[PDB]
Amino acid sequence: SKAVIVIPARYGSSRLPGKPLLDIVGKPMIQHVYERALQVAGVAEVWVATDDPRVEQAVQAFGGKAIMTRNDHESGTDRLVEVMHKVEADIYINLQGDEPMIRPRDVETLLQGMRDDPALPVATLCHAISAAEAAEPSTVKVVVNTRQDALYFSRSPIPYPRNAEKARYLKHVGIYAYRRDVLQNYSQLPESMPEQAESLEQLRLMNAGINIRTFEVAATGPGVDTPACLEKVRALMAQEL
Amino acid sequence: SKAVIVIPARYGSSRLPGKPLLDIVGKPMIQHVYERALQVAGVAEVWVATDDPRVEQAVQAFGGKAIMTRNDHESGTDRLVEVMHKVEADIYINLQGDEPMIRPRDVETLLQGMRDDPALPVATLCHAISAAEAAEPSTVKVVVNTRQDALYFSRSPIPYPRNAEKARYLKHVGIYAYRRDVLQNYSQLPESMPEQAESLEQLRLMNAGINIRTFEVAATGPGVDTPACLEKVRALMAQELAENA
Repeated sequence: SKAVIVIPARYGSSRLPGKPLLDIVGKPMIQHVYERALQVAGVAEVWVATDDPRVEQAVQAFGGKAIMTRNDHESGTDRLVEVMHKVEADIYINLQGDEPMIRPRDVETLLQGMRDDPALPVATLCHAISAAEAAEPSTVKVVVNTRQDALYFSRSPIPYPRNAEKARYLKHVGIYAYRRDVLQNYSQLPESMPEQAESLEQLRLMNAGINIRTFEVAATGPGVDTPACLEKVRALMAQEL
Repeated sequence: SKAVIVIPARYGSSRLPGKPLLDIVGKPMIQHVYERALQVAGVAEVWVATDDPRVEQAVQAFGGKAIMTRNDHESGTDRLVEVMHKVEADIYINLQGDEPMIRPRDVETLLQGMRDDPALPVATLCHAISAAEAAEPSTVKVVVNTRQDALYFSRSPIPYPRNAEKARYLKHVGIYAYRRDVLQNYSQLPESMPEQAESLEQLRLMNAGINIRTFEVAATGPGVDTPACLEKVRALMAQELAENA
């Protein structure tokens, strides 16, 4: 069972052009993610999938592996499908190129889950959050069953707190592990009404009846999407030394 | 495949004491439901499950079948489990005793769905609603996949309207069809956190991985809960008797 980690690292960003190359305590952001990905046990290869020559050269400069992909992909999932054709593996793990504080252990929990159940098509992560945090539309909530399979993902606070003291909330952490057959069939899946309304791509999988198991980990570090988050992560990564 | 319809009809209610016995065009409410249930093709028997002798009596008075059940039942599904041990059937349909305007054709749609797929454990109904109606926590929303299987039921508006013009809402209609084996194994299922938080019994089934297929029908008639809507039903039911003359 061969697993590979793919890190989508597009150059562009509306608030932070050249995001993967931003310096964080002496190294470009993409290098931090790449180095942590290399510490994950059970992975055969780690690839940075980018759309810009500048990111590709930067990755090669530090000794990493990069693969050029199309600039017209709107989702990191479609970018992963392009890579699956070139890089053969049984399990593909998709890590965000803008989460330099990723814990290697969390990715191993995800991979273990896929290996423990060969019938599992997709796996992802989640962590507990307060009711106050669950009220925010920018935080994606997930509700799961006894086997930890996701019932639904939403920007609405679910479960609804009719009996507030009984509600427990989970935030979805956007890291995914996919079995190869899922990616081979991906392009044939139609967009779903819930996907379009919520603006959540993972709902395309659920619309088709593809199971997504969600493993719980401890609260994770923030991603870097705004210049404000960038300063926060820099300060956090600095004291972590 | 024998199917039976069970109508839970408990007397005691806070804002409407003796609700199933209320008069609508000269008949108790429970009688209107019973009479519509009899019009459903493919159903072998129709029963009223109650915990009160006044209701049992009222039912027998018009010639319907009543079965006394325990009053200590926490959930309406637990009441159906007790009936299941005594009344044999392959498929049990649970109709609400307070929706006199139920359309027989909708129950037939539900029954046909169960017969067309032998592996389906539970089926229920839903109809389209506007975004404004979906905002009320007293209305239960459901989101479904391509096979019409329910993904989740919630008092929260789902799907969340991030791109508002693309959202389409479905209201859950509380009529269920259960395969016998689901009811036999029901009492062993533990209550789930989403069920307790939302106060939605159907989430207990979803917690255990039991599939619930949800069939879409046209907007239903106003169920009787409040006296402002009771007069709407009285007027609507009366306008219906004059229309079918």
